[PDB]
Amino acid sequence: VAESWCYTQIKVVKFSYMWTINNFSFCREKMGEVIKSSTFSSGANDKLKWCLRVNPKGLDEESKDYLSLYLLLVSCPKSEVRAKFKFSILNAKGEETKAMESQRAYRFVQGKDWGFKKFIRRDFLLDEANGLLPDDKLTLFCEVSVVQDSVNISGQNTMNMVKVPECRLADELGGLWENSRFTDCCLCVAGQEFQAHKAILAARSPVFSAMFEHEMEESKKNRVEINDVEPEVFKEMMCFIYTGKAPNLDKMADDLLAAADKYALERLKVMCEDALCSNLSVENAAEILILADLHSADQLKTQAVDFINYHASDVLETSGWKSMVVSHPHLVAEAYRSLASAQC
Amino acid sequence: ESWCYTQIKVVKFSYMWTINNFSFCREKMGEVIKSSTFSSGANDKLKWCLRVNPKGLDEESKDYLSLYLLLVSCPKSEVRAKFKFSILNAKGEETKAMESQRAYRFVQGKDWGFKKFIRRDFLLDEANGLLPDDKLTLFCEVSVVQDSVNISGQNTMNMVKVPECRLADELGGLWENSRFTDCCLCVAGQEFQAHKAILAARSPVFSAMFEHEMEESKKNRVEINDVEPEVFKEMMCFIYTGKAPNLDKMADDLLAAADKYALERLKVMCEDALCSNLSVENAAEILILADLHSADQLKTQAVDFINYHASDVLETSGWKSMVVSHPHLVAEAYRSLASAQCPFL
Repeated sequence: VAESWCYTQIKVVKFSYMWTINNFSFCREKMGEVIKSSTFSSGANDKLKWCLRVNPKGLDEESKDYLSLYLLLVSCPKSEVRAKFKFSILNAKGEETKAMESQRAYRFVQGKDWGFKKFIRRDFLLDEANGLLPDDKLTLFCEVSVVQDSVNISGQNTMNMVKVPECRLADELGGLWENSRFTDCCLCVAGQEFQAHKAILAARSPVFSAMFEHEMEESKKNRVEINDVEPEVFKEMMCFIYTGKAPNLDKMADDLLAAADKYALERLKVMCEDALCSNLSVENAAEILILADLHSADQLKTQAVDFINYHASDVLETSGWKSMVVSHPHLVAEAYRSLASAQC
Repeated sequence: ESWCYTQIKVVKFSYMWTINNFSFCREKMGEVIKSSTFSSGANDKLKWCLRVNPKGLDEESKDYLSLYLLLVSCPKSEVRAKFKFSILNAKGEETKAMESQRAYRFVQGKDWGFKKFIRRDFLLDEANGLLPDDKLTLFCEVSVVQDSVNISGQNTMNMVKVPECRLADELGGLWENSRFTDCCLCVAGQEFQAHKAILAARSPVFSAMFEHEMEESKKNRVEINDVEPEVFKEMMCFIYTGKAPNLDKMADDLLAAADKYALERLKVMCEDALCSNLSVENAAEILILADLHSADQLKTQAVDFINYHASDVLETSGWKSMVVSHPHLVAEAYRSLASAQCPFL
């Protein structure tokens, strides 16, 4: 259509960081006394490593009541990266109030430091009315807008007279679930029949595959007793194994998490954790944490521990956390180790 | 997300010095009184002291009292420290004592402070409340900050992340491991192993012969001649891995195999690969191949190409060969040209 298909797209690598300057009022390192920061990367590969360079009274004798803020790029692969940086003035509630942004995009190379002379006023920082030093602690927010800005597309704008169906590996196999043909044997669980065959589970489930050849299929292929789960969970297990997807996730995650942990289905376990991660709440933390511990869903243990760290003020007095305390010592011990050693 | 932390360790401690009979403490003329050392805060690491000159060591100190602080011991030559002193608020006095407006480096065996504080008679004046029981009580605050270590924090935590999909992963592993060798197919000498359900699902034509209750005998002596073993290996690779990297130079045989097995997607991708294969010299060959394989899309593309390049396509002898061999193609082409070109004589 219209011959060309000009669709030049701008790639924006946006990512933010917040600062925590401890009792900056009497830190008092002036006139070139170097101060650095913790280096950070965008996360998508480790290419940019930055470090802060700030003089409370900016270098040279002209910025007496003013700060010289500078971002220094320690090193990056030679690509002539162009990026934009912005900051602001912070308040008690951790929200930017006075925000100043770079007028243009600066060309970044290794050893090149970019910044604004006279970034912010010293007395305004020290102005008690502005409230920029809550409990004498100064903080700052930095939002990056690194742009690669390198994409070339030529052609094709094909008319595409015919439509090509995608690969039908899933629906062809999954659609055989309800129809239930070519099933060599039967399968009943919890006294309920879900008719299915074993070879496909062998191909699609290593646990059964190893456990298949070990002296069951010779005799007990017709009937295998599975009682860890319920039929409503086993049907979703079978649908996920066949198709690879389980849209019915949230309402029955934890039981299916146990089902996955039985067979070590890693994708299934992590999608259970996804379903549970968004369900984190003050009254739900304890049961989620013991659930993660019991099935060794390590990540969900980590997020639940961090949620307990950030909501110890109220989760402690919930009945759930008292149940966790009285029932399990080691869980409280681990939460304590993670909240004292790591935070503190 | 940084939580940059950037902790600065600052140690504040105090040492309350009180003297009896302060009126008599001007005893050793302009010289100095040596106090008792002390340590506190960080596990008594540092020893500190201070001394007072009630009468001036030098001429300038004769005017005002000089309480000039001394360092006893320190592990490092550089010790950035703040010093502030005042009275211990017997009556109301939290003022009248100066402050150190700048942080000075403290080094082993060295002393630092100031000397111009208050007149001696004014100090001894009880009207200022500076002789409680002929005693002077001091409120010194020493704040020593160690240059920052302790930067970092990171805060690199975005959701929970997901490992890659295992749908295609399990296909490749079972093929390479050569496990569950449930059948052996001998075709063109070469031996090929595979499973039943996957072959039945992907190829309905394979399932059709095996759906008639005779599979145990058919698998052992499966008759496969129409498709060469290399194309069979390519078909297995496409089914399991999901890719056909070498499809460009073997599209035609793979296309015929897809036609035989009714693999619609395989036929479509073979046609797409062959779509970017037309040239001025073999256009007739691609056209007749598409017509033989009932490739409607490729046939229409070849017809459009011929309509575009008739100024040169008809020059080649392939057109005459097609005319002589298959006249009905010429008949329908003439019908299409006449029907399309309604105007003109």
